[PDB]
Amino acid sequence: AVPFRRTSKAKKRKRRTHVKLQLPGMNECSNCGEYRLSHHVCPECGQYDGKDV
Amino acid sequence: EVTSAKAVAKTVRIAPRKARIVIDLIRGKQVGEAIAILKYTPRSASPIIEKVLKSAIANAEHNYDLDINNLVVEEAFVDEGPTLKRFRPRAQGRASAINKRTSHITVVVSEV
Amino acid sequence: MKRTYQPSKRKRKKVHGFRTRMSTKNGRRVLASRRRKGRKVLS
Amino acid sequence: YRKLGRTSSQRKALLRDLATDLIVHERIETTEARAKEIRKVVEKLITSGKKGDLHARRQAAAFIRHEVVEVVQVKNRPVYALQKLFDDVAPRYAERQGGYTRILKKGPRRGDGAPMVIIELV
RNA sequence: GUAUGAGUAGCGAAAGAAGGGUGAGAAUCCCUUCCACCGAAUAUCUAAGGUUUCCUGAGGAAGGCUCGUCCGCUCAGGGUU
RNA sequence: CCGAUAGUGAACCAGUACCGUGAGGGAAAGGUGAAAAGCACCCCGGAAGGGGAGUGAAACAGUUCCUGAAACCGUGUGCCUA
RNA sequence: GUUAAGUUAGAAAGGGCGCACGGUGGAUGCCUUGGCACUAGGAGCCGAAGAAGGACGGGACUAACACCGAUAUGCUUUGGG
Ligand SMILES: [Mg+2]
Ligand SMILES: [Mg+2]
Ligand SMILES: [Mg+2]
Ligand SMILES: [Mg+2]
Ligand SMILES: [Mg+2]
Ligand SMILES: [Mg+2]
Ligand SMILES: [Mg+2]
Ligand SMILES: [Mg+2]
Ligand SMILES: [Mg+2]
Ligand SMILES: [Mg+2]
Ligand SMILES: [Mg+2]
Ligand SMILES: [Mg+2]
Ligand SMILES: [Mg+2]
Ligand SMILES: [Mg+2]
Ligand SMILES: [Mg+2]
Ligand SMILES: [Mg+2]
Ligand SMILES: [Mg+2]
Ligand SMILES: [Mg+2]
Ligand SMILES: [Mg+2]
Ligand SMILES: [Mg+2]
Ligand SMILES: [Mg+2]
Ligand SMILES: [Mg+2]
Ligand SMILES: [Mg+2]
Ligand SMILES: [Mg+2]
Ligand SMILES: [Mg+2]
Ligand SMILES: [Mg+2]
Ligand SMILES: [Mg+2]
Ligand SMILES: [Mg+2]
Ligand SMILES: [Mg+2]
Ligand SMILES: [Mg+2]
Ligand SMILES: [Mg+2]
Ligand SMILES: [Mg+2]
Ligand SMILES: [Mg+2]
Ligand SMILES: [Mg+2]
Ligand SMILES: [Mg+2]
Ligand SMILES: [Zn+2]
Repeated sequence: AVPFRRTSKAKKRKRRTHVKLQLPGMNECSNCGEYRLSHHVCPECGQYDGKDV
Repeated sequence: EVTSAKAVAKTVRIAPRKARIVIDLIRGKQVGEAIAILKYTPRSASPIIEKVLKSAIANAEHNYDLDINNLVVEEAFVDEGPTLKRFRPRAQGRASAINKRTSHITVVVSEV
Repeated sequence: MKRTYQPSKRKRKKVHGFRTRMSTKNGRRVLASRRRKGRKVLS
Repeated sequence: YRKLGRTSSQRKALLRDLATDLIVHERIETTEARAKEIRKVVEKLITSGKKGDLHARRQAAAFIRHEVVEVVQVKNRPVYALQKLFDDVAPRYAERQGGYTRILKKGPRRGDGAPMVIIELV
C-alpha cells in the first residue's frame, strides 16, 4: 500500500491528460447583446425569453 | 511602436496548480470572449484572473493607445511564489507539514 | 486521562522557589551555576 | 420521490417550511434539486384550496405552518397562512387546471457551487 | 531547499429554512418568523488554574482544517472602588 | 589564523526564542545605493499588485534589496511518436 | 469513368529530444561589524561605610537596548575643546 518507485515526469504528465475542465456553454442574448448561458435567466438585463422576470 | 501590453499579479494566495487549470481556457481567445469565459466558470481562480486580464486591457489603451475591440490573448502563464510552511497535528503526538502556496499570474494582450 | 502536571502556585514556590534554594548548601550551588551561564531567570 | 440529504423526519419538516414560504412570499430562492420537490407539494396544496370544504381545510391545516402573514387593521386581526391559501391564492387559479408554479434558473452559488433557481407562484 | 504518492486521505459526534440589511464581494456577519436539541443539564453561582483573553472604535496580510464584511486574531484608547 | 554550515553557543537586543515540574538542554537569523535622492503625477483595483512618468551610472539595485548555480515548476518552438 | 488487385503519404488527445525566455531557491565569488592563538607592559580582589547579581522605576510621545536612581536621559567642582 506504499509506492515502490517514484513517478517520472512523463508518467505524471500522461495521467493528467484528462484532468482538464470543459468550456462553458455560453451564448448571446438578443436584447442586451452580451454573453449568456443557455436555458438560464440573463443576469444583467435581468430577463428570460423577453419577459423581465 | 508598442504592440502589446502586460499585467502581472505578484504573490496571489492561490496554489499554482489550481490557477493553471483556468488559464488554459482563455489562451488564444479574444478579450471580449475570454472575459465571459471566466465569468461562467465556477472556480475560485476566475475572479483573480478576470481582474488581471481587465487590467492588462486598461493599460493597453491608456498607455499605448490600442483598440479594445481588436485584441486577443497571446501569452498567459502562472508562476510559483514563496510558499508558506505550516503544520497540522496528527494522531499520537506527530505533526504533518502543510504548504500554503502562492502564485504569479501574467496576461499579455495584443492586436491581431 | 489525568496528566502528570497539575499546576499550583503555592506548591511551585515551596519546592523550586528562591528561598528554598538559598536554604541549602547544594541549593545555593544551583543559583551559583545559573549565574555563570547568565540565565535571565533564577529559580 | 427523492431524498434531500436528510433523514425522513427532517425531510418532512423541510418540505413544510418551503411550501409555506412560497405561499406567503410568492417568490423564493432555493437550489435546483430542492425546488423540484416543493413543486409537487404546493400544487397538491392549492387543489385543496379549490375545493373549499371543511374536510379539505382540515387536511391542509395539517401541513401549513402557523405564522402571521400580515396584520390587517379591521381592531387588529392577524391573518394566518391558511387563510391566505383558501381566500386569496386559491380563487386566483379558478380557471387554470395544473401548473401553478414556474421554475427559473439563475446560476451557481459562490460558497459551494450549488445551482440556484427562482420558483414563482404564477 | 525541492519533488513523487496527488488535487489523493482528511476537513474532529449534532437540524435547519426563508424574507429583509450591510457590503467591492454573503450558505458562513446582523435583524425577524417558523422549526429542532439539553433541561440532577448542554441551566445559575463559586474554588483551583490562566493572566487582560473584558468594553468601545477601526482592519482583513497571517491564525480560524472552507468563506468571512466576523472573531478568544491585528491596531488605538478604556475598564477591576 | 577564520571569513557567515567557517570563527565563541552567540558578527544581528543570545544563554534570547523554544523544550522540561526541576536540575538541565539550547537554536535560526550579515550585505539597496556613493548619497534616500525610498517611485510628485496619470490609468486598472476594495486592497494587494501592476503599466507608464520621474530619481539614479544601473529599478532585471524598489525596504532578505551585491552576485543569484542546481534540484523543482512553466510558456513557445525545429525533429520524432497511437 | 466504374470495378478488382497492389503500393505509399499524412495525423497528435497527449508524450520524448534540442533550443530560447521566465519563476522558486540560495550555492559560489567579493566584503567585515565578530571571533581564535599569542608578545610586551600593568593589575591580581569586592563586602555590615551593605558586596557580586537582580526587581521596579526616571524622557513630551517610551514597547525594547543603553544611561541614571524619588537630586532618577542627570547635580557640584577642577582642567581640555
Ligand atoms: Mg512521541
Ligand atoms: Mg495528545
Ligand atoms: Mg510537597
Ligand atoms: Mg422520529
Ligand atoms: Mg516543500
Ligand atoms: Mg490513489
Ligand atoms: Mg478513492
Ligand atoms: Mg465539525
Ligand atoms: Mg439573502
Ligand atoms: Mg427534547
Ligand atoms: Mg483567580
Ligand atoms: Mg469580545
Ligand atoms: Mg481562510
Ligand atoms: Mg482582541
Ligand atoms: Mg555560526
Ligand atoms: Mg554568502
Ligand atoms: Mg517554563
Ligand atoms: Mg549599505
Ligand atoms: Mg509603479
Ligand atoms: Mg480605486
Ligand atoms: Mg501602488
Ligand atoms: Mg519604467
Ligand atoms: Mg536617466
Ligand atoms: Mg549595472
Ligand atoms: Mg552601470
Ligand atoms: Mg558594491
Ligand atoms: Mg538578488
Ligand atoms: Mg536554473
Ligand atoms: Mg505532437
Ligand atoms: Mg580584528
Ligand atoms: Mg580568590
Ligand atoms: Mg561617615
Ligand atoms: Mg528596566
Ligand atoms: Mg519606554
Ligand atoms: Mg568647564
Ligand atoms: Zn440579456
